[PDB]
Amino acid sequence: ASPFRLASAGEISEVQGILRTAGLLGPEKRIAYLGVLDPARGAGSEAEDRRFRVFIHDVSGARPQEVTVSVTNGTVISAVELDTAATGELPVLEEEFEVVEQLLATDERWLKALAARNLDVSKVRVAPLSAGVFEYAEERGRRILRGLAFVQDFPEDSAWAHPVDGLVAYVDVVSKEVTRVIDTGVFPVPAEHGNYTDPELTGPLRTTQKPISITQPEGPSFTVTGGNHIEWEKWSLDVGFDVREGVVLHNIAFRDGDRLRPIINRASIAEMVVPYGDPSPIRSWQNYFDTGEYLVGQYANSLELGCDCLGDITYLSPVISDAFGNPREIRNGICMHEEDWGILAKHSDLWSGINYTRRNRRMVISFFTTIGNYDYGFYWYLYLDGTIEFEAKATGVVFTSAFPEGGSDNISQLAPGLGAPFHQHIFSARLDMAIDGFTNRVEEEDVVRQTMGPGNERGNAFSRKRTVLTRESEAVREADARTGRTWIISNPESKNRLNEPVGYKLHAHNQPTLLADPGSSIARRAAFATKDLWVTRYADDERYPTGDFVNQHSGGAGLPSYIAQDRDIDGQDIVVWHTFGLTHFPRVEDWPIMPVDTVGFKLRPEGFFDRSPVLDVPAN
Amino acid sequence: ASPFRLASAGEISEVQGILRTAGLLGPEKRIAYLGVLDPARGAGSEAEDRRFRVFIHDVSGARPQEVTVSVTNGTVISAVELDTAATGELPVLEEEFEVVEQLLATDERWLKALAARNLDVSKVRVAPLSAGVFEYAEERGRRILRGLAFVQDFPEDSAWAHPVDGLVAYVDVVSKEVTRVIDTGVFPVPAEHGNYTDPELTGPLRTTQKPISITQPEGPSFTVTGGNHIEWEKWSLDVGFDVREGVVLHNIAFRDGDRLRPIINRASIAEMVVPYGDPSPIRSWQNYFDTGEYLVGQYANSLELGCDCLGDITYLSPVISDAFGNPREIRNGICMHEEDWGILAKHSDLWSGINYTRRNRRMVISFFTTIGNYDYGFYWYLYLDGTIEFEAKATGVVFTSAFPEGGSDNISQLAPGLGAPFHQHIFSARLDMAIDGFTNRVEEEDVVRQTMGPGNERGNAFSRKRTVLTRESEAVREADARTGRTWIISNPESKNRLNEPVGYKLHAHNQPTLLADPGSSIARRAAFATKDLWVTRYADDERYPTGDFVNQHSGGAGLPSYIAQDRDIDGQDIVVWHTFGLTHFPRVEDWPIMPVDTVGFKLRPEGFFDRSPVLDVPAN
Ligand SMILES: [Cu+2]
Ligand SMILES: [Cu+2]
Ligand code: NA
Ligand code: NA
Repeated sequence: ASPFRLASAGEISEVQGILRTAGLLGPEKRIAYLGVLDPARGAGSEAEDRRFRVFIHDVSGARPQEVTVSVTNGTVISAVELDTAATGELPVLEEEFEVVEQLLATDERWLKALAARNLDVSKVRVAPLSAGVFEYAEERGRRILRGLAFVQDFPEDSAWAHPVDGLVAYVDVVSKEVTRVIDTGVFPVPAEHGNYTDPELTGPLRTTQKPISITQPEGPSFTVTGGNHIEWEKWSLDVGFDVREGVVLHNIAFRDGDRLRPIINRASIAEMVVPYGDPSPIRSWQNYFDTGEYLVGQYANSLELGCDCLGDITYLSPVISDAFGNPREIRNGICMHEEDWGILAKHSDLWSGINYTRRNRRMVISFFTTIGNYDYGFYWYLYLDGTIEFEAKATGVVFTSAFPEGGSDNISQLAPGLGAPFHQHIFSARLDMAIDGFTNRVEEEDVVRQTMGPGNERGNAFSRKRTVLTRESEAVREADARTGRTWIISNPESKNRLNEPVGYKLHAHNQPTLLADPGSSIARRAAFATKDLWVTRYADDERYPTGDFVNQHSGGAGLPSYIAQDRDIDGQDIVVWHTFGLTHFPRVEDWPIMPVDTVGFKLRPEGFFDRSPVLDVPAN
Repeated sequence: ASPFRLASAGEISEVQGILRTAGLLGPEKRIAYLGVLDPARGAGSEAEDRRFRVFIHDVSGARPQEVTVSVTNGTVISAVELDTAATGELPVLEEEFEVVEQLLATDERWLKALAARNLDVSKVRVAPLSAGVFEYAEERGRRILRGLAFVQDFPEDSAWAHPVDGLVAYVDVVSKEVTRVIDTGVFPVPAEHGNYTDPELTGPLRTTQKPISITQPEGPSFTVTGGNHIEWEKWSLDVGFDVREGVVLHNIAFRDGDRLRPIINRASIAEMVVPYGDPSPIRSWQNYFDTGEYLVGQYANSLELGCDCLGDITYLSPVISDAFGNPREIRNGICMHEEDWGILAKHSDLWSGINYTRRNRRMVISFFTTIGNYDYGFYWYLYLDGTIEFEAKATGVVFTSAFPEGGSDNISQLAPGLGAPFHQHIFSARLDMAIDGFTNRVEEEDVVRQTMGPGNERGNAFSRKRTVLTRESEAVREADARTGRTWIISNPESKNRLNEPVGYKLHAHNQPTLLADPGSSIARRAAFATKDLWVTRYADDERYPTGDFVNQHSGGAGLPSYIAQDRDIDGQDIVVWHTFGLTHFPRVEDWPIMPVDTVGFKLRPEGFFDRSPVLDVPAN
């Protein structure tokens, strides 16, 4: 009966039927985005109203629509025509991926460029790359993809080994026209293959790895009810899935004695951007919003047992809409398991003679997605001791270019003639906070050093300070690792037994934020990425740090627009947006396929509990 | 036959016999430190000379000696009387732990203080705490411990719940005198118990945890030969153990094709300090050098199977000397196992149709030690992809005090009337580098932001810069998280296939360094802890960042003295010393026993290999 249950195939089919009946889903219409909406605030009292949000594209050139449907009542709640030049283009459609290569294949400028390089058009793959917003006035209001070319020598070849540098094309994917072909000159196409399953490159496979078997002979310690409600070691939550955000966690709460205590109302990765740092005109426009432009959830992998996820795994198989509104299942798209996590607590006491050891565990909820060359794993962890953690795992194949003769300040060499432009992968976690309920505030906590003198004669004292963020205008914060800066979310109306407000402390990794010049297109479009932490007052339409329509959308929406409202956030329903990312100067070791690298953040209880919450964990 | 084998019981007994025969180990002598020395540089050509270093204390008040013995040849190599007032007191002896309480029990000032607080002397435990160097001239040249008191209500009671604040004593443990008793006034002794095995506090133990079974049905993938030589998934190393440093890794190398390539010659935690930040005179002198003053290795726990270490574990049982030179085995004191580590690399390629997934693993070498209230785990990890990582796990019981009425800027409240003074746990990892051999250099690498303008018209470019550290005077470096600062150790004479020097990149956690005022005693004694990274030219007598004798030893030795030599470190035999630590403002959740918290660092290959080193890892 949960209003947070996953969308069923039946609900998606019903949205399709409702849209059809209403005249909104004729033969030229395509669903670019479809997702369930969360229940409104205080709606637990009322009966269920399952609502779905839909972005509908029109392949005949007509304007797209944003539509909200009540699947419960069989009605269209709202439907509005979008002016994309103003508010943004809809997300890239999967069916458009192939169109760039297809159109370019009969374009005389493209063919001339390929001929200059002695490349067979039949062997030239073209990546369908988001366009962003630059100096090309004709693109405003048009659905444009840009194309970069890679040679594929045979069907099983890794085309990433063979970038065609000095060449880029721009394509209007609706009118099916090539708007521009830019050829700045030939570069050698790197010749070495990158086929990581070819025995010639791998050499003889290791025979040294003996098996590791992870089993749970009594099954797992968590239960799943209502399709997606998890209960595990005092934790309770609902595992949602959205085609844009991927796995979304709802109603994270911890059962402390008798009382179910909320911690986080909703946790998601609300955006992720991959800005490239190569000033070549062939690539200087490249910034991929995997979440906002491409919808990462939709490309979630089916995860194979004992391979992607090891141990006793329980899977969810989320259902999404295809381009026509038919349900499609992502089989085994979400892994859920618990795993051992080393020592939890240990003390061997001389005076009492008592030796004590307890083991830790974490609940793991994950998925893995692929967009082009990139593959990302998104992992949420809940620990016995109350810690909540997110980790992103980045792998795949590095996006390549030529490596310039005589080197580059903005590109790494991976193989002879083969380059990897510098880039970042930057995430925004949106944490709709509910520390013991919705009345929350955030404080920035810094370590405070003290001077040797009166009151500190030996010069050993140190302290800390906390600054409450009272209004949104003062809640745009940067990291300070040197001073141990963290942020505490607390509930000023809920005190622990020591009469202190209950709280959770956010620990960041303090990685560099967005490096681009502040006057760049990307600094405006990914404004969120320029600062480590933002706090907003909750609003049901403030979902993404980049706004609803990111594709070919200038600044104007998202977090900078939300915080201009300068709302009170001191003991209110608030949302924390944490920016965190990797800055990648590719190494030779990343080629021809990249070993996982990670980034993340965690939140630990900070006087939330009245003592350790893991005193009741048993021995052995 | 390895010259890096663990010390055997026979060798320790033989050192005892050699010392006895030489007149150096009569009945008033005690061994404060005994360890094997590493072979000298280029000594692989010559026959084995196993040498042992010994610090010998004399309980009758005579001066201690530093002695080097050749167990191979049955000789004393050198023996020198120490002037402790100058060079430092020997490490605290285990037999001295009990002496502080024992002496204080019949001291009329101590008894008067306890009587004022209505405390039974029979129930008052006294912690034997290192003294440091402050304003007390009479302590110079004397072995002093300071005593802080805790009430133990019954034999199995956790005395840490009941600190006796306002009271401290100083004791000369050789002459067996109480030098000073300071009573600044009564504080309430906190009354609540902290007995984490008492059902009244734990409540009913959870019955919800189902078993997790980790087995290896064909045994582990690593081999152990010569007692302590490990071979695992291309890695080779020797696992040493020293009573001061604990687990020491030697000869870390990676077999790349045919060639065994050195990476790190020796890795250890060469010091660890716990400075306290409470300006009360009762505690303002508290700084515990667990490694240098107490010798952490000697208190290594015996680790129980399926409990401290889970899975298919191979143990080492290192042998150490007792106070009289007899061998004593630390049974199951070192755990060795491999464990699964999630996804190593993954890509699902649209164009080629090939889907590829490989699992990661790490080799784990660990031990756990206990000193008083503190328990620390030291973990070294080697990963398939060439990454080397260290992690410290801090747990135990927090060191307590009274919590002052009306609060404190330097102390946390844990329970009614119960305080936890702020402190840090700061480690020094000494990495005797050997990237493809001994000719190494270090560069500091920062991200470089670029301005929008000519050559960067879209304001997207970013870069990096590397600064070679050429001499020791310029090799004292601080973190800069905001600019993504790392340090690369490379070999300028060994290039990869792309003609770039092979290297490894050190990634720090960028936690705060030593917070104490720069004019404090602790800032001078733990100078290493004030900066994140030091690089020295290798010398066989430069072992610890705090010098050989840390106990009651002022500034004058250690890293600041080593780098004054201003030696060339640009393509030379060099040593990196990385400071890293935790800054602990104790939380209510840390009481009555602390959940593990962690800190560490890692090194990743940076063009060391000619491509990914894990292409030959098999499927599933
Ligand atoms: Cu990357
Ligand atoms: Cu601590
Ligand atoms: Na909220
Ligand atoms: Na070295």
